[PDB]
Amino acid sequence: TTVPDLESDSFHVDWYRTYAELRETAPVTPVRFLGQDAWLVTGYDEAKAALSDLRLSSDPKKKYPGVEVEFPAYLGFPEDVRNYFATNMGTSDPPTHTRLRKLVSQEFTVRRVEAMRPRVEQITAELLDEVGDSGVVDIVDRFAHPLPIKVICELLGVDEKYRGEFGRWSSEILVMDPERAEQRGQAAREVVNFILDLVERRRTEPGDDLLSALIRVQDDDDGRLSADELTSIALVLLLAGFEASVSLIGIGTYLLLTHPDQLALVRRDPSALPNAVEEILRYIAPPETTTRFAAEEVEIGGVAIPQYSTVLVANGAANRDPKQFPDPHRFDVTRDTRGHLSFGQGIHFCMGRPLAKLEGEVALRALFGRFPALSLGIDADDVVWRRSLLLRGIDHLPVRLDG
Ligand code: HEM
Ligand SMILES: CC[C@H]1OC(=O)[C@H](C)[C@@H](O)[C@H](C)[C@@H](O)[C@@H](C)C[C@@H](C)C(=O)[C@H](C)[C@@H](O)[C@H]1C
Repeated sequence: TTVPDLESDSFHVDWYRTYAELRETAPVTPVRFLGQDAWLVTGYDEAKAALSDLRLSSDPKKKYPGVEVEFPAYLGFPEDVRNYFATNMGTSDPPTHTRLRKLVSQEFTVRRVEAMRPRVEQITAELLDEVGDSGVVDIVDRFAHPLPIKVICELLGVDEKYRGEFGRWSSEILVMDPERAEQRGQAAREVVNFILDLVERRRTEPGDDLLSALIRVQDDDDGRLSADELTSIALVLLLAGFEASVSLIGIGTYLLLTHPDQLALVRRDPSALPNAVEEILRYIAPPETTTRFAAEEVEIGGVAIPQYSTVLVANGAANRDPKQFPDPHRFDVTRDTRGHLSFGQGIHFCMGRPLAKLEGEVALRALFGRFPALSLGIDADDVVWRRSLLLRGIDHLPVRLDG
């Protein structure tokens, strides 16, 4: 009768109740978004199956007869910039995906991540010393946002260039508004230009950073990264290396602030902080939806998805599927969070999980341990949520440091 429109307010206002209504009617249903027809998967079993079914491609660069592949996430991106945004593991199918991921894994290791633990502790300490001891402060602008950025910039050796402006480009990209399509494509071109200069700069002056190491990495069978592969990987690692963590920290702070019972338990038992981060991810997944393209007709949950269809897997909705997580709408730092889809599932499983968990744990521990009277600076129902199916988050969050 009525095909949902992902641009309506139903998907940005108490939107989880809207997901629950669709899932109950059909975990796989037709929808409209950005002017195109698509399928939305809101069931946990359906979502898991989808992400595991390789007939559902992750590569937007592939050409098929008489069809125009259009991933929403690239709204307003010129052809060349899109290619720069999509020649990396997250936008590649095996066997290309397999080799790109292996070459990067050789340098982006748990070892390199763990070695940054002290640095992350220090950056976190410094940002907190600067907020003061009292009054109202935007915890996002003064903490949640800068922390992940400083960490990713040091990992990739980013210093010069618009080190404070790319944050501005990244923001416009997180929103997909048909109106601001041109401004979105222009910001994307700016990030590309920025990466090209960075890579060229690093080739000229090597260091011990992750970028320098990827430029030299090579395997006997797999070989090495091409100039374009190298550029695109740097680009995504830079953007995805911090945006999602900013969401994790902001949303995590908000959640603990509105659930004293859960916060008390964390302050009491510190060894329980790791699972709290996991529940924060399950409750409100930053990457609410992930995109796939049907290279062949595929059946999901008894529903035949026609070949050449765009498929939107609602990771966020799946994490709220009652059949998988009982009392889904309840934030519980003590619940079993195994199987959530916030880090993905299958061959594209999120490579930054170790870094993300590190940043989340260190940040929330330092924040609440430094301010025992920390409280929200505004009414809970007045917090403004980012309008993005791509990456959910809180852009502004007033907190009272001394209660
Ligand atoms: C709270 C933080 C994070 C969340 C929730 C998150 C979530 C995800 C998800 C859902 C996927 C799979 C997407 C798909 O299947 O298409 C993914 C993939 C990936 N993530 Fe993360 N991520 C986070 C942080 C990071 C960080 C810190 C980095 C990098 C420093 C990173 C790098 C990647 C990469 C490279 C992939 C592509 C993996 C592949 O295609 O093989 N992520 N992430
Ligand atoms: C503009 C489109 C791109 O988005 C972004 O880079 C966003 C800023 C990130 O927050 C995304 C959402 C990530 O956090 C991860 C979930 C997925 C990421 C690692 C990919 O590989 C994926 C192909 C991605 O690059 C694109 C969707």
